[PDB]
Amino acid sequence: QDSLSFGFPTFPSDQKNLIFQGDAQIKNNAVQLTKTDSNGNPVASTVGRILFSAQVHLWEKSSSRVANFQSQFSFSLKSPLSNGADGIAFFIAPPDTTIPSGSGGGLLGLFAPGTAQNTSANQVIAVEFDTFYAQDSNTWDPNYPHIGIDVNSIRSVKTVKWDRRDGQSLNVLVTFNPSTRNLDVVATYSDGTRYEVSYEVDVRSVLPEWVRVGFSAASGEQYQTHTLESWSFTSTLLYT
Amino acid sequence: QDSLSFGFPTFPSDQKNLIFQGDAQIKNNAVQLTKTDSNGNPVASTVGRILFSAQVHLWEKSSSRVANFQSQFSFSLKSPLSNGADGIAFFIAPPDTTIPSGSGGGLLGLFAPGTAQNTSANQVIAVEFDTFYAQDSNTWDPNYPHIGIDVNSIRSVKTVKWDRRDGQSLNVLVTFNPSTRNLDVVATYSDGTRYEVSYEVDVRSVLPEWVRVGFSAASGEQYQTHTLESWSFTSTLLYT
Ligand SMILES: OC[C@H]1O[C@H](O[C@@H]2[C@H](O)[C@@H](OC[C@H]3O[C@@H](O)[C@@H](O)[C@@H](O)[C@@H]3O)O[C@H](CO[C@H]3O[C@H](CO)[C@@H](O)[C@H](O)[C@@H]3O[C@H]3O[C@H](CO)[C@@H](O)[C@H](O)[C@@H]3O)[C@H]2O)[C@@H](O)[C@@H](O)[C@@H]1O
Ligand SMILES: [Ca+2]
Ligand SMILES: [Ca+2]
Ligand SMILES: [Mn+2]
Ligand SMILES: [Mn+2]
Repeated sequence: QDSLSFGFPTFPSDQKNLIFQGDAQIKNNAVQLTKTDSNGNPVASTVGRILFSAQVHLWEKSSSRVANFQSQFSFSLKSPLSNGADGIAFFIAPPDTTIPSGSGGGLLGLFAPGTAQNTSANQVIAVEFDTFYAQDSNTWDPNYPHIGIDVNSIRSVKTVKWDRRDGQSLNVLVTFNPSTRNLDVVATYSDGTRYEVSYEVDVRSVLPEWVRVGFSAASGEQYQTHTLESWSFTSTLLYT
Repeated sequence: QDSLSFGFPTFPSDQKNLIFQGDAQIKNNAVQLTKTDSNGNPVASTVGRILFSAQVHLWEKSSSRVANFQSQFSFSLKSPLSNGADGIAFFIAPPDTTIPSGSGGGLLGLFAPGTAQNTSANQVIAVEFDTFYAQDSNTWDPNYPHIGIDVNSIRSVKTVKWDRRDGQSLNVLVTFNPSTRNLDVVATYSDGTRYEVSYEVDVRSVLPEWVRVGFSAASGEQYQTHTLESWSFTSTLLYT
């Protein structure tokens, strides 16, 4: 289909169109990407991702069209620790994507250690909300919590300072305009605090024509819950 | 998802989200539900169907919600003969639905011979565009071409006389309003010739909460091409 759209105002336990990977699972009308104990408390060493089952037609070679898409979502992070890790990410990847071996912790369940920073060995675009930046383990991160745009590498092509607020929902709008090739990210807290970051990227030289969209999260030695509360997505092919 | 929407202005050959069953296949940016020979002509004894891969949440018991949906599509029938058979149908059925044994010809690939008229044995709602009605084989049909609403039986609960026009596209709009429970069908040829048939049906009593939507067509001894040219669909769960 040239256009596809779907919305999850909440996440009831009875799902049919979501592909669960790793420890991801639904609890209390929300997606808990990372594992939690019986008390609903976050645990270490966990990775989880979800993907919408239907494939998205991102671009079409034969007709010179590229999709205009928008992803609006809401999530909250919670941890009794002062340094909850590692973060959650909205990503776009080939349809057959699976959790890479050893992609836990700072790799956010998106990259394999061996090629995490090799832009030539990956095919993924992701917007990360990264809360762990210890300069000794996450050597690629700026020294502070941040929102980053990742293009085939865990080392963001760009970041902006971000404030982690325990138990508060962050509303995010990610959009791509094929005309300007601008990928824009706008995130806000309920008090109006706003964050914005934009990047120009030709998705055609990074991803195949058909892809799957979803979320990924992980916790290494430090942990926190990564709760996806809502998500709506829309995509339509346009001439360029 | 509470809401799902997709649109196929045309049908390029590289499909990812369509389930092809029987003889259905893509040709010339359109879906040929029934088999055709090399030079593109219709052949006898052929059944074919397609379903969108993502499951549609038709109703949710926990919230007492039912989806309002709208399916828009156009198709054309072509046949060297003037007695083209057997027809095309838009249908909604459980997710695991498959072509029943011996459902060719007048059964349109939707019902099994032994239970075609047993309502309590089927789970399907379909809008049929029936062009063959010989009373010896299709004993359940009115004596003329027609559009019918089928609820668990090949014997339509409601029909309207219809005119088959070889090689001309029929634009169809099917809508279900959960508030009134009316399933409305509006079909028109480009010259404005309009056909309307409606029926009140409580979908919760006929189909499971999650379903799949698609098209089915077949030809027995008599034949014609069943070309699905475009298809748009949208459903949203609502409180009544
Ligand atoms: O150095 C100060 C920082 O300490 C804390 O962070 C540590 C640190 O960055 C580094 O320390 C390595 C070792 O240090 C020793 O002193 C002991 O503390 C050892 O236990 C410790 O292993 O790395 C630590 C481990 O990093 C993992 O966890 C982080 C946070 O979740 C991830 O971002 C990393 O990617 C990494 O995860 C990987 O390894 C895990 C197993 O070790 C595995 O489970 C994952 O799947 C993944 O492969 C780190 O905790 C902390 O207090 C900082 O705030 C402080 O600045
Ligand atoms: Ca990090
Ligand atoms: Ca018939
Ligand atoms: Mn980062
Ligand atoms: Mn009939």
